[PDB]
Amino acid sequence: FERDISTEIYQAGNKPCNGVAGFNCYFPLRSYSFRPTYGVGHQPYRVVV
Amino acid sequence: QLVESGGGLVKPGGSLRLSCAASGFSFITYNMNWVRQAPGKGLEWVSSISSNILSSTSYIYYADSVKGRFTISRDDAANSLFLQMNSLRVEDTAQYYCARTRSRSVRNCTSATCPVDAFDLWGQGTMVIVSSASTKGPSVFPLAPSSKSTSGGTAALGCLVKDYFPEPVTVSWNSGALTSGVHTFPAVLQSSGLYSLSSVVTVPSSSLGTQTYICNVNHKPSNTKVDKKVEP
Amino acid sequence: QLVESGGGLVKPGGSLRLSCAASGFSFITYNMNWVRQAPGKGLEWVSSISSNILSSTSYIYYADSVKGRFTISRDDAANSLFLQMNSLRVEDTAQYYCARTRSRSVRNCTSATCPVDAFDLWGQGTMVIVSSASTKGPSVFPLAPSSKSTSGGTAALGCLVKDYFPEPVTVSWNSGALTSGVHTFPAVLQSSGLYSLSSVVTVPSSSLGTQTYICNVNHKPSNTKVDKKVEP
Amino acid sequence: DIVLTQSPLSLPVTPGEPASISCRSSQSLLRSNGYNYLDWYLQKPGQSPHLLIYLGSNRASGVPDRFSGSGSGTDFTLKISRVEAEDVGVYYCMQALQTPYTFGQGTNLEIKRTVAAPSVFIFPPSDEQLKSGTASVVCLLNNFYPREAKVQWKVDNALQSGNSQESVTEQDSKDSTYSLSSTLTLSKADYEKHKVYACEVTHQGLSSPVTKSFNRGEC
Amino acid sequence: DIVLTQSPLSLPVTPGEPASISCRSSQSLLRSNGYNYLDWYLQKPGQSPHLLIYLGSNRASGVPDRFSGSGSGTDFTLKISRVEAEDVGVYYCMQALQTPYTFGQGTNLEIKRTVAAPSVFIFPPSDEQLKSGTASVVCLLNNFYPREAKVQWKVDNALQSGNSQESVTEQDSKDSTYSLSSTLTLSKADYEKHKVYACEVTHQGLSSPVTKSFNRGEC
Repeated sequence: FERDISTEIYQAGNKPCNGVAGFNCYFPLRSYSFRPTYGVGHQPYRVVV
Repeated sequence: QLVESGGGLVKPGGSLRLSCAASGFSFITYNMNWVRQAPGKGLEWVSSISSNILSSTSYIYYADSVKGRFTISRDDAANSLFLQMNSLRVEDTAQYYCARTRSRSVRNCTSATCPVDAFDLWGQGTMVIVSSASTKGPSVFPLAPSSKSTSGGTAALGCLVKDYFPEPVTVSWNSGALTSGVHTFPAVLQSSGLYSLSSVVTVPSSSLGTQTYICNVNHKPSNTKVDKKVEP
Repeated sequence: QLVESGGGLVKPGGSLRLSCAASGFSFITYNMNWVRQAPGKGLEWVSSISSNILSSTSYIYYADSVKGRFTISRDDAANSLFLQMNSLRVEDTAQYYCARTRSRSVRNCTSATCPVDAFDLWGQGTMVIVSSASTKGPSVFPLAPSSKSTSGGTAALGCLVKDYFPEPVTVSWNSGALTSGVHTFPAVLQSSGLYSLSSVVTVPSSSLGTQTYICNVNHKPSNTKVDKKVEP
Repeated sequence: DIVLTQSPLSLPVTPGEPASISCRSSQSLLRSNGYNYLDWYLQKPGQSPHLLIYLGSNRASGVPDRFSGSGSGTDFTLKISRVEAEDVGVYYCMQALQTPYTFGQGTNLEIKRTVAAPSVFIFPPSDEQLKSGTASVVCLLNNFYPREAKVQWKVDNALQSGNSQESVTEQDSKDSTYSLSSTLTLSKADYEKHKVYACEVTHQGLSSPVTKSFNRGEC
Repeated sequence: DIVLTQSPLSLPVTPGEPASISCRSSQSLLRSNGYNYLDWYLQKPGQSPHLLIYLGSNRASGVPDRFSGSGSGTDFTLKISRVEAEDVGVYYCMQALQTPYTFGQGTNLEIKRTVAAPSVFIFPPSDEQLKSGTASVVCLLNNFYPREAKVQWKVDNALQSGNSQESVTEQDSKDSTYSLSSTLTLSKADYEKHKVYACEVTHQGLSSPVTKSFNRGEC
């Protein structure tokens, strides 16, 4: 029941990443991909709790 | 960036509407910018934008002239970045690249100066002109063949395109039947602002009297199709 | 349905054993059934069985042929369903699906007629043959390339796999290094029961005399591995 | 029993326009309390069929909104807004009575996509194949569309029947162009008695059939 | 603002030989973080620029391993192991600071092919254009390398300036041969008052400059 808006660079390797996305550092967020011809396993699902 | 709109003749006291479009991509979480370029070597960064998801949008980086006369806005609902201006003092030729920064995270950034990582999504398709002259129908003239150079049995002939404001298609020879020796050269802007083109082709002189050589000029904005036959 | 068990050669006078295998699913509370298909156009329903959770009586549902030479049985303890044929009068090939009726309740159904809702859990994996009891190793013949069709400088060469049984044979060009232009046609049924295949690859003729193209043919039931080189 | 025929069993359709298929029921299915007893099926060739619409006109099993069916009485049809490359699959019609469920015949669903010119290849029998006493010549069609065609074998300007077999792959994922290979096998005695061998390819996009000829004696 | 000029000319690069371009920054970098902050770009003319080396000494955006930047402080450089025909384009070094982003001048790194003698061409104006009051005569060079050449229009042993224009094409995909066309636009009142018109071509690959002279009024 907590939301954390922390869109910073994830440090995976031992090399620090301060503002630069290196080989060992990746953004935690990745985008969606929606097409009308997609199947059941790729269709959007609007979820409310 | 795949296709972008905007462009045409605008008075110096007028305004331009710039918009760059793309396909399915992370438009929200990336920082975009506008860069203009001179016809010679050298670009010039003209505008930039921030991202609302990372932080607030009150970190826009401006120069002096583009703070005085330019502004940049984002729709925040689709894949479209908008650049707007009101005054034009000296802005003749530019490209307005819709590039983006390779930085999905914002750190140690103020409203004055902070580093960016890289640019890899340059876009092209926005041409700007200021001259109030409208389009003009091109003039096609046939250039007489001559047996010059070191080949007596071969002649060089061509066609000349004159008095046209927008660039037409490449001058096909004999409706594209002949491809060997066909050369089309880029146009150059004259004193009146209307470009000039020359297209040449080399054919043996033994077939000069038996083969017909016609140059085809098609002009997209003026919808003019001219086919001129070259004769000695 | 996840996987299936069975598939082989059985004499018409012998006994046939077909079954369905399942996984995490509400298998016991539904009415599973079998669906068979012919190589010609048109499917047909072959068998059906309900569950004892609905009621004590089973509500067996059969057609003429199956009522004559078919029977069904439910384990009612695990995720399986058994179908047994004591005699095979005329049955050449059958997919023998494990479809699931989408009707969790039974109502207005007698021993003669009963409505069915739909099927949504179709599954493949069973293939029955009444062919000969022995298999034969494949024969691979190199096909001479011919530079006639497509590009003039491109010649199509291939390995002709002939006289093999059953269908599954695998062909690879340069051990998987050559994949562009590789095409493999499916097996065809001959009058003698043996199968044929053609698999070719289009390569340029400039590198035909230098680059070597070797096809690899493997037959897993016959345990035959053939590495054939194709030369003009 | 019941007969369920597909009147539009063969129809070429391109993406962009709707297509319709009809099935007829011999017996009346009006005995229903608001739930029409008929459902449609889709059979993708190669792995498994699929269910689109169950009894009545409703939605189930995550079927896309493009497929839609309707009908009441002795009239049934299927409505598609626009077909795609993933819609390659025949259809069947079935009702919800008559416990011996006899499925009717199916359609073909040959998409009328833009015509691709066939690439006619010839494969004369090799010497090593000729040592075995059986000579087989293969006429190959590479990247041809539509899938329907007519491949005929001519030997000394005489049509050959009962000795040719055809095999075709599925729709590709890059150019979606079909490819068919015709295998014509004959004995050595029947092969040495003639010299002129050719294959004729008839195509929808070809105004006239193409014939590729070859003679025995060359490599 | 940081003063930044790379090479405001064309730098000849022979194939198979490494080429290096250097720039110096008036202000020290690395003030924001320990990583070096400068991006290398390659802009081939006509379609779009391409990124090669981002900040630091790393690789991204599918850059070939031939490109390799190096240097720190007020000493920056590149290194290409093998140049190609696709390597033609202007280069820029760009530091990630100084928000008033001034840019440098591009460097042309075209492949230095073998020298070829130009095919000088002269095209006299047509009568249809002559009757319109504007006379245009062009001087065309064909199959020449390198691109640099001094082309001027001489009328009766007098230099003409301000009435000529230059047009140059891109690299050829067959033999990498350029084509230079020099267009001289003039009015008739200044055209029929003269008799002798000629074009001069000065090229480094020629032992002596070539000059073709013609007289107006002759077909």
